[PDB]
Amino acid sequence: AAEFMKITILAVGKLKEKYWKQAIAEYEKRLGPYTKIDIIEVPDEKAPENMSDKEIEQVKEKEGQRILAKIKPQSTVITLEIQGKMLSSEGLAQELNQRMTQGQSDFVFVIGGSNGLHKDVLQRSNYALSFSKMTFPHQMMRVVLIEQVYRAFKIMRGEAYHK
Amino acid sequence: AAEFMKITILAVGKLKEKYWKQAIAEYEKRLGPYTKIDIIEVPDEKAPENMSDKEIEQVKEKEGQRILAKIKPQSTVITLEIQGKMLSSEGLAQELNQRMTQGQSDFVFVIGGSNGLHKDVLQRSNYALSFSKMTFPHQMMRVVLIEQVYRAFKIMRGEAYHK
Ligand SMILES: C[S@@+](CC[C@H](N)C(=O)[O-])C[C@H]1O[C@@H](n2cnc3c(N)ncnc32)[C@H](O)[C@@H]1O
Ligand SMILES: C[S@@+](CC[C@H](N)C(=O)[O-])C[C@H]1O[C@@H](n2cnc3c(N)ncnc32)[C@H](O)[C@@H]1O
Repeated sequence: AAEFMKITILAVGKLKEKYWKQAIAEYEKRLGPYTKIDIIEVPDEKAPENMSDKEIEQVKEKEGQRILAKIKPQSTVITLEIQGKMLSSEGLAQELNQRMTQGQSDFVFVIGGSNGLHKDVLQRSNYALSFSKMTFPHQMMRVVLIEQVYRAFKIMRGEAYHK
Repeated sequence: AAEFMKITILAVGKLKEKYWKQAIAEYEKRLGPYTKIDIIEVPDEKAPENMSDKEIEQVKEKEGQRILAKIKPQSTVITLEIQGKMLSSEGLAQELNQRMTQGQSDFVFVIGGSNGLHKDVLQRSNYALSFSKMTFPHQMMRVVLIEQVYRAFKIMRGEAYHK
């Protein structure tokens, strides 16, 4: 218990709108006293409309190589996958708290680019996490995720906010 | 087919952050050419932390009376409920398109305040829609919803955006 948790949001591409940036800064600020959190962005390939199957795969492969070069073998990797496992807000806090009680302290949340994640990234994942059956765009998704991490930490500390 | 669809987002409370306001204005602008959309806000009760069961109920009842006074008997009411039915993005477009083909053109999406929705509002609902098992705060939820309505209309028109 001599260590605070470490949360990394590892995402593909930069945010393009000032309002998403402002939302993320506010949740980073709110999460500051509870965990070290940092956001790491890696280059996104250009994503035209209707590319071939081949081209989609190559985009995911290039982005995947960048994502994997930023991940250490000992980190607990949680990949955001539409078709991953669904958890309630109390369920996400339970899963992180359980892993923390088990000694895990370095969590890396991974967000794919517009075409999703390469099989090698999905294979390295220690937990596939779905936020919904719906498809969220990657910029907004980053905000939704950090707000939910904020929520999970309030629940874990048993502090008011989740109504 | 002499009419465009009408989308109303009926929510409790005003937005407090300029960045959520900016996000909503951008999606309203993008949706403009495809549907009439408008956002109607009704007063939110104060929501302290840990109120009694009784007090929570009374908050939902007051907000519910305001919400129901803005709803017409012929509108198709879709209530956002964490425990409602889950749909994928293609599923939400299918449900709206199906209803439109059946003659429905006035859709009212309802977002509760921090404590959720009163039973009378939930009873008037023609469809309980869940966006996730997780709990989203009401301000962010409004953004997530309008982005998804934007997405459903692009899918329904068979126009690129959903990758
Ligand atoms: C536009 S989405 C991916 C669409 C792609 N067709 C797929 O099937 O993954 C971009 C990234 O955002 C994240 N994301 C979007 N919606 C999500 C959801 N409902 N649950 C978990 N992650 C989601 C995922 O990490 C995804 O790689
Ligand atoms: C903080 S939430 C409600 C929490 C309350 N304990 C409940 O059980 O409804 C405020 C409003 O946002 C909307 N909302 C939040 N998360 C949602 C989700 N995952 N799916 C559908 N609606 C949601 C709902 O309309 C809800 O009334």
